[PDB]
Amino acid sequence: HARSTGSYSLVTQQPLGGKAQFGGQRFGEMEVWALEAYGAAYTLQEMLTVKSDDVNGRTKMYKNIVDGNHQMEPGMPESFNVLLKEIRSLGINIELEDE
Amino acid sequence: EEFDAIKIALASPDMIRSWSFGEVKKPETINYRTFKPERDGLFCARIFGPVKDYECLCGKYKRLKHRGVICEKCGVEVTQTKVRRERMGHIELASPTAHIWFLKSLPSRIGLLLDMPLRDIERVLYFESYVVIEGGMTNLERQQILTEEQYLDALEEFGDEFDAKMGAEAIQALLKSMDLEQECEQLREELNETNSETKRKKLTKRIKLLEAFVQSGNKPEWMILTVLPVLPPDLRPLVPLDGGRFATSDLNDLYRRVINRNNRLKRLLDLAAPDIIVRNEKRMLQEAVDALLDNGRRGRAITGSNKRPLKSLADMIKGKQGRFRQNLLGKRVDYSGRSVITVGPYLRLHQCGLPKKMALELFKPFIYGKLELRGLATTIKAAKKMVEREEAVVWDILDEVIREHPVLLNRAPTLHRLGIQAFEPVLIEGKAIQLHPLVCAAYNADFDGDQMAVHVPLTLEAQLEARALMMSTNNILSPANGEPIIVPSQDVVLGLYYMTRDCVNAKGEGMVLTGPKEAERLYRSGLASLHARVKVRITEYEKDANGELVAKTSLKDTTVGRAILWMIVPKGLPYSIVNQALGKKAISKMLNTCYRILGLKPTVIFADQIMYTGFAYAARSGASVGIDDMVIPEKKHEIISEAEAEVAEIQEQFQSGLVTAGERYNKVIDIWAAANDRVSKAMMDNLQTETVINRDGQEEKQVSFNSIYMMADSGARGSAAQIRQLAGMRGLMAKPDGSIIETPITANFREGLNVLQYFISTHGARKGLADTALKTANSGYLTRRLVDVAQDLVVTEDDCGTHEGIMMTPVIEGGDVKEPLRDRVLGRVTAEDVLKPGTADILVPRNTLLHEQWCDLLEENSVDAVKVRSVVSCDTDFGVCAHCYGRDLARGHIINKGEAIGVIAAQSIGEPGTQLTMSSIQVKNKGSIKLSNVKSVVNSSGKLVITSRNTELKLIDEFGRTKESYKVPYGAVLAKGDGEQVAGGETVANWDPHTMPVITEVSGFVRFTDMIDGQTITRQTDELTGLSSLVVLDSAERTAGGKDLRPALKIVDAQGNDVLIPGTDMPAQYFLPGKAIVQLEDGVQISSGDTLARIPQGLPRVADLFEARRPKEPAILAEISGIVSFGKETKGKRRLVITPVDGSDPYEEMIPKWRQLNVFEGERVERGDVISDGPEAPHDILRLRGVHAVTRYIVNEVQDVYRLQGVKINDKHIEVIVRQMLRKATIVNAGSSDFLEGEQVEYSRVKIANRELEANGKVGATYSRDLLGITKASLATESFISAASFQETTRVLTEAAVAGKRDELRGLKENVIVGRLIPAGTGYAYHQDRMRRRAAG
Amino acid sequence: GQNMRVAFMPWNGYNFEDSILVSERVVQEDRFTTIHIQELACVSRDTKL
Amino acid sequence: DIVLNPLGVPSRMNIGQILETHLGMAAKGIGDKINAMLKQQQEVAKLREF
Amino acid sequence: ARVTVQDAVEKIGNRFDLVLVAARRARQMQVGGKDPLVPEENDKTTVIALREIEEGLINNQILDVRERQEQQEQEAAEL
Ligand SMILES: [Mg+2]
Ligand SMILES: [Zn+2]
Ligand SMILES: [Zn+2]
Repeated sequence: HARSTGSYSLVTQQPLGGKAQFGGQRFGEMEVWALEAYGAAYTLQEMLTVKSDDVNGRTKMYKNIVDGNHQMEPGMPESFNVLLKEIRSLGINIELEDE
Repeated sequence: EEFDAIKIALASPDMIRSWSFGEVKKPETINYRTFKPERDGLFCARIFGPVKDYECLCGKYKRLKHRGVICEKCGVEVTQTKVRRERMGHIELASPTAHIWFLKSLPSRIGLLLDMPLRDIERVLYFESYVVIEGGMTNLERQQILTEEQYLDALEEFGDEFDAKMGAEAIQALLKSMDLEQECEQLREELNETNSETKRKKLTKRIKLLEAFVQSGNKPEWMILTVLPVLPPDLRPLVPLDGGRFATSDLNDLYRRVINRNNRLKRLLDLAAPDIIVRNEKRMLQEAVDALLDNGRRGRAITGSNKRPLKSLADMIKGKQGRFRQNLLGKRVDYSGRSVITVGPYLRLHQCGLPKKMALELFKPFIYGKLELRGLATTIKAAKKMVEREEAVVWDILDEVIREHPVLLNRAPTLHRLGIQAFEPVLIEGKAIQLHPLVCAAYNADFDGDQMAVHVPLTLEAQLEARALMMSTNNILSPANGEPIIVPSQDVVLGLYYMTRDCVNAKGEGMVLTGPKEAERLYRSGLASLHARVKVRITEYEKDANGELVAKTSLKDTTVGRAILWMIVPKGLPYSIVNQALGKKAISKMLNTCYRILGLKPTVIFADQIMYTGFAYAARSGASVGIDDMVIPEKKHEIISEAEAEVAEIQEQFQSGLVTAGERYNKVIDIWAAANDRVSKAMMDNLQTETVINRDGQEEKQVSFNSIYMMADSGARGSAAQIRQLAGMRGLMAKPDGSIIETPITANFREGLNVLQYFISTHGARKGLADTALKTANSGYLTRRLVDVAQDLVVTEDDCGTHEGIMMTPVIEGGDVKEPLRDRVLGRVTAEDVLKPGTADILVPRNTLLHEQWCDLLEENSVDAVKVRSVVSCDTDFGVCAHCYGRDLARGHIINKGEAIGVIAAQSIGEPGTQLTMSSIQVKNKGSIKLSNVKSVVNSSGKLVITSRNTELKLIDEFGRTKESYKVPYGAVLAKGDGEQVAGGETVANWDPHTMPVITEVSGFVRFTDMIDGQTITRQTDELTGLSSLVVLDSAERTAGGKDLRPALKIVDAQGNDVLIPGTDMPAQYFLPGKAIVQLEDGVQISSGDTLARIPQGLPRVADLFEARRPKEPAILAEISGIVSFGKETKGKRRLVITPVDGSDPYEEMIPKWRQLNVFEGERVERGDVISDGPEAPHDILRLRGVHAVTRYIVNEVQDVYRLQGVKINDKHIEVIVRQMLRKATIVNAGSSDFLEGEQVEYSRVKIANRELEANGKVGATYSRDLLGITKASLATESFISAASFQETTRVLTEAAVAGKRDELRGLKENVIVGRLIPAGTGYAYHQDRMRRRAAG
Repeated sequence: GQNMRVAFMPWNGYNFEDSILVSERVVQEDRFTTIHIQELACVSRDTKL
Repeated sequence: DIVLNPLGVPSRMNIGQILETHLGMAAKGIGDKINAMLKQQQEVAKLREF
Repeated sequence: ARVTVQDAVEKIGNRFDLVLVAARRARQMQVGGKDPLVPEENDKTTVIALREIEEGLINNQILDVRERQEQQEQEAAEL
């Protein structure tokens, strides 16, 4: 089997693994850190925002690749502000340094 | 964009109010039927927002006509949606609750603030009774429980001046009451009067702590909660399923619990209810809070009907299932594929298969855009239907689009970089991926049901990286070590090894060839033997002149195969290259040499042609195996009859009631071993040259065609052990104990096994297999903990202008050279002018790139030590200089700034670490002898014997290199004195196994002194011989009566005096240790060289070396110099009264006296000298010695452990990872900063670059170095982000927020977690743009 | 399983590592060719309309 | 019918497969005899004998 | 130019910088749709980007000069 993007979850909203249900393969820290050793800082951020956590990144990227310009707009992973609201229910001041 | 830093402080209730958009009051979520929001519940749409955009619930006001309008019909604002992710609610509580992580975390940050203990406040707040909210009279204390019957005494005594009642409000008011300032300045004012001992340092602790809160800006009131936000709906969703079943996050549970308890408390407080229930409701509210905060830490976890406990917020950040490890660092991929793999034997290097089905699936946007461009599919309905119908043009245009369109390839596990590469597609209708066989090794991939995975460079930076960096053609060397990765797999090597062969038997001996053309005409016609040394002509070339080829021809009586091969050679080399039988070592060195002189492109086409040719004729060469390729030796029955008679004798011996078993049993195994090793001889003799094939003569024998020795000779598969286990005995076999069975495998695979031999093999199989399957985690942890440390290094000055640094000496030990100093020197700068063994023959003016002209010039010289301005010794602050690093390996030249590494180290070290877990002094050969720093003696017999444990023997060659290295028992018995010369292959020491002799070079009377029955000793007859003396037990067996005092049978003369050691004024008696059993009685006299006493007889260490855990049991090296003496007398272990010359004596350490010592009770050591027989803590080295010696010690030990396993890494890695250990600077003095404050050694250099300069001569303080580990350095970091990613995220978050941390997002993981660029790689140009900007204003 | 001819050789990289090579004729017999019964279904349920 | 790589049998040590092979070759040895006896349609006596 | 990415680096000196230059150059051809310099020879614009790089025709300074001057001339056409 070989397939494409599939479904997303609910509580974290992240894409799928398993070919029959159109899975992408999960990675350990090993495999992103090989990319760090490599130097593809672009491709690293591509694998930090767009495909799993971020939205403006993936859709900006998608609009752009069909415009022919393959440009990068970084934003923020949802993971981050989630972290903040989680540690903020704990009653600690934590907040976004929104652009 | 631009940033420096920002401030943080605690959450105001005013802040949660401001942030929030409306109070939530209810736990209610939706209707039972109309699945729609509830007013003032958790999903309050009027607070958090609506579902649609710029519309009210009735839909009056819409679409930016009515922008800031609230539809008064429903009171619903006309506002947009991305804030739904933002908008929070809040909750106002009945009574104050506190944050657990300001409470339950270690040093509490609230209890440490007050410094009043915990359990006091617990019972204040479990309300053991009334409790001093405020001991208005300090007569009463706050935090002081007052019972219902004792309170009345506080009451009618003072009445007014105390507050002693219940609740958190006690602590609220406390935090609000206390004032940090004037304590601080007062403690200072009386610090100046007498800056006291421990008293003042805790004054000072407080003073700085106080002022830290002061000037940092902090508000410990907000340690306490009054307002509680409400996480938005879609941060905790509640959705249906197909079958009507609903699905939620567990948080809603706890939200409902808290709101319900709070509202019930609002009820109970309106009724003035009996406040026992208000206490219970307060405990319950705080519990539900703390479970929202941390549920399964307190007590028994909360579980559903499932009986499984329910995940909290914290776990959604923490460990695996948090954001970080699972799905922020590591994603699922769009446009990917994976499936089973097979071989491409006719691939070129850049190629790869692509079943066009998945080609199409991944590239549908390109082909759709292109069907619209041509316009055949005028719309996407048309393009999609046309592409479901698979037009003929979809194929040609798939090829069009895929042409020059790289794609990635990924196999699990991705150990190092080269497990993932980028090839060019080759479109096929074969469902199996084809793969260029030579990169089976980088993938560690072999075709037994494997699947690879695939990834798509869409963007052009990614496409071009794939083609320039991941490409198959930019990656030809491991950066672990500069070896080629193009090894013949196992077949082209077998091929070539067959071709360029030189028999004697076939035909065509000694005619002539003008060249390899009629060699191919002949051999393709079927006339010559490929393997026959026959006279030919050659015409090689050479570039002797300045890159100018030099033609010549000659003749060489060489094989048909070398001849025919030689034309492939690209006309720059000699023929001696091909003039042997092409071992794979030669092939390594072939493409080496090829690459070296030629540059590269020949080596490319060359290697392609060699893969091509060896595969071709190796299919024409034929290769197989037969039953008679293993043997039926002629002597099979006779060996059996002999073994039969032998075991019959063994039986009869057993019958006697003599050899009983162990002698018999061991005897039996040894004879089986020898018998079938003779079988092994018989059989390997009965194959290899048994083919007597005459040719023009009587007879001649020649290597027969077995194919097993041939596949054993090239390096394809097999080796002498394989062939014995097929041929001879399969050695011995250890059952799971680790002991060794004494009745072996006798037979082999051809002859036939026994059931239990097999079954014994299953054990070792299973043990090794469980080791294999269960150490990928071990490397997992070591690698990933090391990487999470990863920061960089950047250069700033051409040369720091500084002086020497590190020494270079090669790594030859145990065997041969393992890193030529020729290589170690390569690319580095000299510390200094360096000479030759012809001395005062300087060759560098203190600093030169020593490229191989120099390293070869100095390989020519036998110069044997040179120094290097080290990157460590580079004294440029906040960076290094380039010469000190020396050469960029990729450039092959002195390095340029900005590119830096260290996961490279991780891959290089971890990737091999997967499987690679699974008396005497001799000289071998001639030469001088250079052994020292040993106390030894010419023993009674007249040869050398060690009397200082330190020495390890080495077998030195005539040039000077260590050939072998082995260890030597103290007090042994040699037959060689060091500084002699011997024939190798000699037992230099014939030692007694049990006796460790106690020889007395003195001749004096013995008499029982210092030693008395049942105190220091027992006296316990040597039973076998029968004579005895005082009998020294071991450490634990003797009673503690005289375990505090050393037993010493003493030598005397007729006078009783100390028979001094001959030649000195030192007395001679022996503090006898355990087993030191003297046999002859009191009053007896001993002689010269006479024994008073006879003394009878992994990867885990990798974990230990890297984690910096302390070494463990035994005694250690002299901590400090000066006279050293013995201490407290054996409460288990005796102590060591050190008495440094001018330093401080009081240090004394428990030592096993059972583990015998080196320095006596009144002998002096120098610091860093062994006390005993055992290791030392490396922290002793860093604290005692400097940095070079310690780091040298560690890197020594660790690469010994690896080098043991047949291992190789450029050890640059192992030192850079140790620079990343810790840079904690423990201040020595005070005056500028605190006395021993952990500071940046960087900022330390800064202050001393400010104060010690004419600002002062000195006002401040000096500083030291530190260690303590890698993981805590990971923790101990500027950022908390990279620190708050990994395990125990919780405590890290606590300690992060308590400072109100505001990391500046410069490190790797820091900018990573928000997905913005970091200093190098793709972001390198922009970062250095910012650098030049910082230089340019 | 089935009984048929074998010869042990390398061959042009087609039995490189553990792989198998085979004549065309064995599938003219279909003697390894074989079957997989699979399943498919239709629940027809109550609809409000 | 098929070609196999003997690259691994020493390192696999499955020599029973080898023995399997020989004892199978001999068995087609008898099956072909009976085949020829079939197409040649032997007399009852010879069928009995063989 | 097709199978290896060396000589384009021997001109410039880096893969990162070569890769980024080839990208910057080919953005001006995938979407800008103006003409190459090295002949086309039926290759996607990867090949021509790297060839234009290899012959000594394209680098970041050159692209800076071209975009700069053609932007100044546009600014002068506007006024
Ligand atoms: Mg495999
Ligand atoms: Zn409305
Ligand atoms: Zn330097």
